[PDB]
Amino acid sequence: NHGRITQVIGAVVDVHFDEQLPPILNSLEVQGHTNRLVLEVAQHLGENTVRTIAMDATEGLVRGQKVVDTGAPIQVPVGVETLGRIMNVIGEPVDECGPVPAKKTYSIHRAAPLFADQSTEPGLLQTGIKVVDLLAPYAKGGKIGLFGGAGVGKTVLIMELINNVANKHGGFSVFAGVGERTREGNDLYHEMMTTGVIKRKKLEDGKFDFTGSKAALVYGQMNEPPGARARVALTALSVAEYFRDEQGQDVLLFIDNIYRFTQAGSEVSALLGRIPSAVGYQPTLATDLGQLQER
Amino acid sequence: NHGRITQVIGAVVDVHFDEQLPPILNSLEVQGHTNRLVLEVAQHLGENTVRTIAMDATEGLVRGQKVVDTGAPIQVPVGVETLGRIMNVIGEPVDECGPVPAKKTYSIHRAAPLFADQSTEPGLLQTGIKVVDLLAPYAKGGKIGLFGGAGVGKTVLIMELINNVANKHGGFSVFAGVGERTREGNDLYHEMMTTGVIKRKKLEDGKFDFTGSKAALVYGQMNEPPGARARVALTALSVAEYFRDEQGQDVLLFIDNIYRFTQAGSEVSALLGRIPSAVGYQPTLATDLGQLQERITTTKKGSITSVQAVYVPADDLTDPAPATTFAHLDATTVLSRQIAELGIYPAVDPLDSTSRMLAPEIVGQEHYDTARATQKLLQDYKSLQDIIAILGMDELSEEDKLVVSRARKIQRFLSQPFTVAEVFTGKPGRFVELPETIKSAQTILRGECDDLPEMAFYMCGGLEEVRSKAVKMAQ
Amino acid sequence: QTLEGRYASALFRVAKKKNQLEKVYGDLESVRNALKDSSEFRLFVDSPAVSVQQKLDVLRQLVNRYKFDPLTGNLLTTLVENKRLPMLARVADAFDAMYRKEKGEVKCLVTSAKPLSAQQQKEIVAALQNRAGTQARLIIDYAVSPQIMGGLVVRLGEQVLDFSVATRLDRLQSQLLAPL
Amino acid sequence: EMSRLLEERIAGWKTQTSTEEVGRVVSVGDGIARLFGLEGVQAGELVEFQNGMTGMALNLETDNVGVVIFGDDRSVLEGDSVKRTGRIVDVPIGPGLLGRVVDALGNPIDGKGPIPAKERRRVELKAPGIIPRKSVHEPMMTGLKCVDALVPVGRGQRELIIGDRQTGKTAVAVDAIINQKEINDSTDDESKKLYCIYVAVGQKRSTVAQIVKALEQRDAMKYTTVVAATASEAAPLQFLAPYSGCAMGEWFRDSGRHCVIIYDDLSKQATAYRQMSLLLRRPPGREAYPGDVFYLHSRLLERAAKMGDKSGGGSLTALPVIETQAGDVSAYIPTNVISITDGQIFLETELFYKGIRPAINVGLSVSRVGSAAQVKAMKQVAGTMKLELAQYREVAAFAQFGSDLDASTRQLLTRGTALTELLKQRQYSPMKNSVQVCVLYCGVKGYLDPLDPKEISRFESLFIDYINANHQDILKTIETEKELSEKTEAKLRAAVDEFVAMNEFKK
Amino acid sequence: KISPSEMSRLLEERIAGWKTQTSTEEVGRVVSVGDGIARLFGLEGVQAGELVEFQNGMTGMALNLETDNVGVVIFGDDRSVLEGDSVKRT
Amino acid sequence: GRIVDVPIGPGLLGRVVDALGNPIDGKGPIPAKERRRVELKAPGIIPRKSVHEPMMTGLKCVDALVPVGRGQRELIIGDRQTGKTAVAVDAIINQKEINDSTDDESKKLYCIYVAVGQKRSTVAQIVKALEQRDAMKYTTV
Repeated sequence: NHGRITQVIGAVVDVHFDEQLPPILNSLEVQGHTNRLVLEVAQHLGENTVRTIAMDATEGLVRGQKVVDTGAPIQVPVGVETLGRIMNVIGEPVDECGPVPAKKTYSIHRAAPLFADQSTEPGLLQTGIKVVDLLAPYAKGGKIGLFGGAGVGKTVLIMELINNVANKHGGFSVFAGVGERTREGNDLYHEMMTTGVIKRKKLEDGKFDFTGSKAALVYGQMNEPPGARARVALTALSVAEYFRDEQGQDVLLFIDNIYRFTQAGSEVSALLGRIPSAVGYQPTLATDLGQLQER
Repeated sequence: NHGRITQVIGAVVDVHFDEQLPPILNSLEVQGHTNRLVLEVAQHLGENTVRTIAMDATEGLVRGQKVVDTGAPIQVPVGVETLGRIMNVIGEPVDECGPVPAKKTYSIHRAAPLFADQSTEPGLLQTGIKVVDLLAPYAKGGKIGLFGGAGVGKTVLIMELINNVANKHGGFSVFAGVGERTREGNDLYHEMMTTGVIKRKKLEDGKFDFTGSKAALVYGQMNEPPGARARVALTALSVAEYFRDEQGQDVLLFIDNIYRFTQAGSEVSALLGRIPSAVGYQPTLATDLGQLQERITTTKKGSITSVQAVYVPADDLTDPAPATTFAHLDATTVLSRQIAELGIYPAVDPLDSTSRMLAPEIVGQEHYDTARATQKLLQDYKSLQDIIAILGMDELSEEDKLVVSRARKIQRFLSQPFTVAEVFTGKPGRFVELPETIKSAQTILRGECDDLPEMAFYMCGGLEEVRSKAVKMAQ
Repeated sequence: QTLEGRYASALFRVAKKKNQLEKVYGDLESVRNALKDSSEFRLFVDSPAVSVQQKLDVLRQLVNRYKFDPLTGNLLTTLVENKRLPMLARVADAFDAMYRKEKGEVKCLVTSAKPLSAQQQKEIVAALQNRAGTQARLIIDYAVSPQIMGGLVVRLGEQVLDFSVATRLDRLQSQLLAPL
Repeated sequence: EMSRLLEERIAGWKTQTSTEEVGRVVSVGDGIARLFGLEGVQAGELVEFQNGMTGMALNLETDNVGVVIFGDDRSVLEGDSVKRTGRIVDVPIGPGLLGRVVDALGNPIDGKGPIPAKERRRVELKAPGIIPRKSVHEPMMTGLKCVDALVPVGRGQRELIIGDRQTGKTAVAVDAIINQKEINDSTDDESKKLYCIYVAVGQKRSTVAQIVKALEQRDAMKYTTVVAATASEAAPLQFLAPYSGCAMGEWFRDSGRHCVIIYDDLSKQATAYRQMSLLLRRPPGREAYPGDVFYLHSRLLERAAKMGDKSGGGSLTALPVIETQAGDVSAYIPTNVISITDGQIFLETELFYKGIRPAINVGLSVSRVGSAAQVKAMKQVAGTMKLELAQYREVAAFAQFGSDLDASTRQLLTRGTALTELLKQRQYSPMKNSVQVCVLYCGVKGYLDPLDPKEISRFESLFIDYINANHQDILKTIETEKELSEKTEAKLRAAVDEFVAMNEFKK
Repeated sequence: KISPSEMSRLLEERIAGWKTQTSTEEVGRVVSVGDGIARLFGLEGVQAGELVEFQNGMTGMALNLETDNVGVVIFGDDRSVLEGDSVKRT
Repeated sequence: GRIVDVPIGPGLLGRVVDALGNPIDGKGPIPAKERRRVELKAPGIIPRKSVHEPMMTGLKCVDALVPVGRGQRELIIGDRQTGKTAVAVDAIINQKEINDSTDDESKKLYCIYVAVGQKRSTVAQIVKALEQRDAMKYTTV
């Protein structure tokens, strides 16, 4: 489809189509300026008009500017080529090493596993750490809270968990940075390249050869607007569901903070005009956390 | 007059009349419906449009259904035939015993009695309960309030007051249930049929003969819409106003969870299009209550004694609903959870409790002085709670230790096992007269019971029981 | 004042200025009668399944296929551009109720049952000497609450002369229940 | 008059006239939809969209119609056509749901086939009244010692399981479900059999799968059905699922059968109602909850009832569950439900971290029904147990001075500690009523005071096996008479003496 | 509730068939003023975050583009601006 | 055309009236000829003077430690059932001796009791307490 912008209110873009409106959560690409802008539908309003949340900044936009409908939600690439790479919410790389030459793409909004396709037998996860395997045993398909900042050895705990799960369980891993500091992301990337979690070997022509690595990265930077930081964890979650479903592996998924996920959801709801709940949080809090965590 | 439904929103119905409109508060009957759906007009909106509140569920209504105006507000029957009988808000009996063969019907909505037609004569009630007989005497022909949260013993206190007053009353009585449990409603019905307050007799031809009954019943419970919860107290008040206006008799009126009368308005005004107040309540939170309370008043014709149970959400007594309700009462009894957690029942806070019939010009000076000394003692004990919690009783002096001892003793002595609690307590009931309570309080304050223990005052009534229990505990 | 009031005032003004009054005058009656008789033009106006282009096309076809001025066509195009087509009937009522006004008013009027040509003549001539508006095209109606005495509304809003039996009766009663 | 013009130009005008049974979407968002048309639609009516999605006709405005979508807002587009099903929101009932997990609307998810259909009882029906109702006069065997003794649950009751997270609520529920197996298999008479319904609201799907697996393991799905509305599911389905379970139980209530529904999360239902209200722009209140939350919960809980002799005699209990935050029961939702229920079963994190499991406190837990929901054999023992535990709770403030205190106080402390260690139980290990009576008789007759606390576990186990090996006649006599006569009491004392003789313990 | 296009000076043109929409995307007319905010009709083509200039030399930033109007924040007081003034894009 | 107004005079003394001057005692109409507008402009800075005369409240702690003058605006703030109305009723009752022992209207103190939100039972009790002490010939309600 092809539509036109009718008004712009910060990160809230209202778009008009002539026929065959796009569904909600679908992606729209703006045409007529650099810094490729993607808009995720969120609400229908009538008069063949829809409302969309922008993944990037809206400065320099014009009413009547043309918009294309991709016909499906934000589609992230998946594969073993995403190992060792970094990716943003729209799947693009921000590591300055080339495009992701993947043979597949998955939507970030996927239905959770049904009641039948679910394992009733719980089982631990053999990490290789003594205090962990003794007093706080992990589990497969589990969700582990990690209360701790810096000065404690958290990044090293992360890298050790990644390396041991890759060695023993043969499963890859993913790290999602939900509104993280950019210097912290750079430090983590360099620590991975040092510790061998990432293998960025130069080639003769000038390309890179990301050989057998142990972690993909998905960063929604703090400078990014609300709408990305809320749809980043879904990107990383689809990247992990690819390994789970097809390759048949037991993978990990590290999340730098879930409170910034909640902040972003609350912001997006305030922009869209939803009445906030008790302490300012959105009224779709438990629902969104469940849409995320039940996968 | 015929009208059409144009719009439906939950417990609200927008109707359109062609020729002539109905006034406000008028009743409308929906025809194309299974049950007898009744709508009470509340507002006018223009375009010959009317807004109404439904006394039953709106599931099944259609934009286009037909509605008939009755020309008058809701009409409830009155007489001695309502006695010994249950009646919902629209007067329809749900006792499964036949129709109500009453001659006259009164409107649910009536203007309050004027200023000149009032008589504030000070009387007292014999409740048999020590705490209220001593520190919060109940006023014959006045309003009484039982404020409390959930699980503090309002229903039990009302049942005890029923047992100790209505059976020993002689006149008539009424009970309204506004969003209370049907279980306890059936329990009250069966206890009344047991105790003779309701005298049902089955004739050979299937008819019934309630002659001899001394209590009416009005029940709009939790299984009802807000429109059927915000109009039940008015029905009960009409039923009592018939008695205390024409028959001239003195009546009692027990009401359970009047708070629902506001809760319904809270779950209705949003649909009626009104702006919310602080905590979502209405701007009419005071007038909608005063128009109900001012109908309750002793006059030159008869008298209504009233006993209202007032919920307190989240244990917050600063809520607008109880804050407004406090201004309309002649006697008060505020129950607390901190005292119920100590196993004391009734969990009455004698400091938040108060009354207007405590002055020495009504009760004697010995009663007044005993009550004020007990209040002083309990306040002096409350003033040491912090230092006792942090440091301990050892830091205190000897006068303060004596005060703490007597305060704990009189706390445990102000506890009574009721008869209706025998089902979950086992211990038999203890009616207590006023002079025995006063003598016991005088002795405990003087110091004629410091030798006894502290757990000897728990659930004993008078002092002879306390001394017998101390004797038996000495072994 | 209101939206339809604004559009009606604009149309009244412009038709008093440039084109004519009688053309648009006849147009408003024909449009209202088509709305109230066809029973599908109303749904065509209210339904949102109809695209703006189909709406404008059908409106221009009605323009060509009927006696129609450009001012009313621009009015309809404006109401479509601003999503105010459902306000057609309302606009027509406002244009008939200040107004439709230089030449001759249309008024509502009620009886009990069929009156006679004689008292009909008397009614119209009395209302004409009262109005002093040389053109009056009225309505007849039957509502029997006002028993038989002739109540009506000469359509300008602030004159509903309630010459009735039951109304005068009730007003008098409520007056003479006064104290002393 | 002019319809030829519209038929010629619009090219399909004649079909869009009948707006009484077919409508068109206008707006979508936040689980709400607006339709133009459907003038003959009933309020609360079920509505079917284009792509199989369904909804409830909630609000009937003057022109538009406001609809709630039982699903996600991606299978519904502006422009989609909408039909009438012609019936109020309804769900299937009867035999056929037993042993079946289903969604809020009776649609199965475990992948075993479709479900048969009765006339599809409605969902938001009205509760019964006062005359057909009846007082509670028979028990509901839960299989827990502390519950069956001190906090008895009746047949026709509404008792609340309230406590902070990770305290053993679902464990109590599943034990109550599992204990009915022997009673149902041993009877073959639906007047005495007890079915069940388990409603999951906002619960983790893996947890629901594990529960279903443990029930299929222990053969506890012949007489249970499950209604799942999990966190991934939309908010309307969590709002419904309790009402769907209650509609499924009304068949047992009205057919003379007996049942028990377990809403494992009502706070999530209230959260979803708050969500739907705030997305419908309704005015918030205390903790942002609207005023229709009391009505919301009471509509659901007032259906639990014991029908009378002339209404068949059936019953429907109810065990609603609530999670608290730091044990606060002075909040809004706990107090709203305590003002609706007929009891309270409290659970603490202190006793659950210490080791007492089930962590059922006894001073805060109450029950209005009480002894009327017990048998005489269990009355005669649980009375003494409750009294002794009250004494122990009273005199436990000065337990460190037990040497300084009299022998009476030390005896009270010993008996209370023995009883407290006797009320403990394992997970997925209920107990029969006769066995409970025997064990509590052993406890309240001083046979455990000298015995060490830690031994009381194996003591109990051995004793149970003993009375399941030799004294089956005693067990059947107790289950039949429902009374501890002097003869059975003497037999039991003889058996206890023979056990203490034949067995060695630390003391 | 009325739109700036629905005021009773433009509809006298639209009803009269006037098609003087040759007023470019650069120029607009003030509709409302207050508290450092202005609301314009026109400038279909102005960018968000763009500067605009009033009759009296002052300037402002266009922030809230809307379907019927444009919201502008002023770099100064409101005494200079009055309804009916003209605004041009820089 | 009338702005909302109320009657004034000595005809109100001894009488009980609603917000608009309509009596509710049930004994006769209000004999007053001059009316006054409800909402008015307060007097300015020039037509005023300092407070120098006392207002005998009848109590001891008030009259000693928290004195009250003629021309003051003093708040009585507290909780429910603390003795708020009683202070005012004692202030009203203390004036009957001061008024009986004179015929100088410049020295007599008249009183007005505005009861907002109260119940008619309470207002009747207050009127009864004042009539029992002859403290209504210089008050109105």
